[PDB]
Amino acid sequence: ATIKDVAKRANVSTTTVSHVINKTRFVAEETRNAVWAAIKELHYSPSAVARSLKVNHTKSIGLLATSSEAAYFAEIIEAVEKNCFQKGYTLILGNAWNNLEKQRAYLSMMAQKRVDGLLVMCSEYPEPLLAMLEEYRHIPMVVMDWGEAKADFTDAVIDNAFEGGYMAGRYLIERGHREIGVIPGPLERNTGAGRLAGFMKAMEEAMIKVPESWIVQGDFEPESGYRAMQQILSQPHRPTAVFCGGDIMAMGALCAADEMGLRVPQDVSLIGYDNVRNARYFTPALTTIHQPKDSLGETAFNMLLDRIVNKREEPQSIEVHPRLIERRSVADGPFRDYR
Amino acid sequence: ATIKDVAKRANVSTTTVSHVINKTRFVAEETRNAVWAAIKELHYSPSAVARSLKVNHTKSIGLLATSSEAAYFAEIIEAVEKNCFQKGYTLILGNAWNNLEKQRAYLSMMAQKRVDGLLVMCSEYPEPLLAMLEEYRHIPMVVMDWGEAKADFTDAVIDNAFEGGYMAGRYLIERGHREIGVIPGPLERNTGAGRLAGFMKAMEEAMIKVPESWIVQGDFEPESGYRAMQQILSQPHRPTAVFCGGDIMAMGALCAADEMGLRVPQDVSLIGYDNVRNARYFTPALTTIHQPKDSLGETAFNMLLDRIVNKREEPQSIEVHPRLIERRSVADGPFRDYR
DNA sequence: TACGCAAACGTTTGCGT
DNA sequence: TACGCAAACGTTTGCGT
Ligand code: HPA
Ligand code: HPA
Repeated sequence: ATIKDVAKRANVSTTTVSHVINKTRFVAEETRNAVWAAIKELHYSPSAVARSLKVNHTKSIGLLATSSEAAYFAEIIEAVEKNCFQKGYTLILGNAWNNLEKQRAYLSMMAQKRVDGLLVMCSEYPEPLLAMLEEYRHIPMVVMDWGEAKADFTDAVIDNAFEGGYMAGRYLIERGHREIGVIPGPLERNTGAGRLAGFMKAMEEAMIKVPESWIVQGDFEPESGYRAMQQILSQPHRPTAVFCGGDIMAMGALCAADEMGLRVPQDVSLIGYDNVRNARYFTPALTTIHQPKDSLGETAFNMLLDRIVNKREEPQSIEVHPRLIERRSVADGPFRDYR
Repeated sequence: ATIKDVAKRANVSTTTVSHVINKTRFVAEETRNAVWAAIKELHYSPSAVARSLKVNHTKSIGLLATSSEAAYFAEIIEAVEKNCFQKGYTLILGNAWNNLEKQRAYLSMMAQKRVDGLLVMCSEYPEPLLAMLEEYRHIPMVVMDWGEAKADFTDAVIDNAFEGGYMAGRYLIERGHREIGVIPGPLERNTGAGRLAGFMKAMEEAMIKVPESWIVQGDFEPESGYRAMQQILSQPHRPTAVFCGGDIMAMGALCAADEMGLRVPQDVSLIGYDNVRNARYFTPALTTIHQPKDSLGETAFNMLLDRIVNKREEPQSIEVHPRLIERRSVADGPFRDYR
């Protein structure tokens, strides 16, 4: 039950039991064995609580997420978790659903549980949230979802969402389109506003004007893709191509088109963004901008461990890069031959 | 920094600080305030480690999962998490990927971290795993993925996967089909073998014989749905309808059909299972058996808390029930008018 | 050579007066 | 009335001899 119970069965001091258990000093074989034996019948399981109390670190990390079911998110989380495990850390998952109160709560429970570091993925960063976060500059942390380093008291991994938005637009332009519409994600997020603007730069470069009736705000959820695609194609004049800010929303856009009798890409070309695991099996196989979700995770974890173990003080930031994945949802547009 | 530092700034004993902080006894207003004030400048955050060491419970639960990205899983996890939070518990997520070693590791780290209870979702339960689990009968636990109560030392929530398999088959039969094929999930799992057998009972009842070339094993992953659908339709004689053991695999089956030029449901009818959040937005909107994922989570959490707080000793088991969701992937079969 | 003493980590709580 | 003493929870680790 307790180290004391073990030391006693083994007839050695607890100081000894602890040394064999942690190979922190040489112990006579025979001695070791005895301890192991006792450890065994006693069915001892050392208390990490006790230990952490003395050693001052819990070997545990907290993820302050937005939600965890959304494919995008879910893929990152599973990555972060992979890393913790292989480096002996334990993951504490907390979804704040973009709720300040919730954020304030989890943040606290976390601090109380004395997590060695914090991985932050809150989507939106209002001042109040930015404020609560600084109050914990003491806990080592890294934000994995900004496009620029919003603050000095944290590490940051940046996705170059603007560059990707730009890649998306260029591709459409290079395929022959000039009448393009867009369904962006929330402008309050990096993956929302960022991708959009990247996209819009390329349009401007090509002197392509995007009429406002062709821009419909989504929320990364499929229903939102569904309604937007519908509002776009449900009009007199419709674009020949659509840039959809997120794969899952795109999936929604695909379904509406089909329900309206439109053909993809024969009638409308569709390009998404994220390259979630199932994008290839959408119907038709989705052409999209890939976000390195795995590296985003691993890179974030690593910066954390650094700050952790190597007691780093300076905020760091590391970029990651998106890349176009051609599938079958895009077709040449009316101006292809003219380039 | 420490309770001691607070008691001192406040000029009261720590016994006092602790009482205000936990409202465990009456404290003079003025006294309270002082403590709060100190608590404030000191920027104190009570140590849960310390506390748990004394009180003997961590207010934290461990989820020994298989993986967390798969839509099915991801939806359950997000539910379990919702429950922990509203009941003040902290969630420790651990994916064992159906690996014994991994299982043995997480199980241990968990025990060491002294989690108040364990939510188990390992998919497959080989004796060796069944064995490791009993070694921890001491920690309160519930398995959320068996179809029958595999053991006495745990609580269990059962999904009635056989009943659902049977619902799926019946529907096809009632729609006019007699040439049906099936892509089941791994037979080593409840959601695999269970659904299949439910399905097969209905066939037998209808004297429908399922030729072996029409049964293709999947693994819940879309690629597997893709290959299987392909092997099924890639043959001389093909069924008019397909029962697909999991939505995500179904999504794969949908894509292959389209790629082979087949029409759903015009050429082939397809019925899935799970009713994952995006099934409605598949193309076409997927007809499937719904698994109450939310209730599965909440129900499991609740049984745990019970055993926890009410120190229950007896293994319990609670059933949950699936229900058919008609969408647009099924059409009447050749024998409809003949019934 | 190989191991043990005892203090400390940060809290909570029975008995007090 | 309203608060404090001090022991304990389960470990780790400096100094020993
Ligand atoms: O905020 C988001 N939510 C879901 N999917 C996403 N893909 C990019 N950003 C997001
Ligand atoms: O084991 C499974 N994996 C993924 N999805 C599933 N849906 C039912 N069972 C499963």
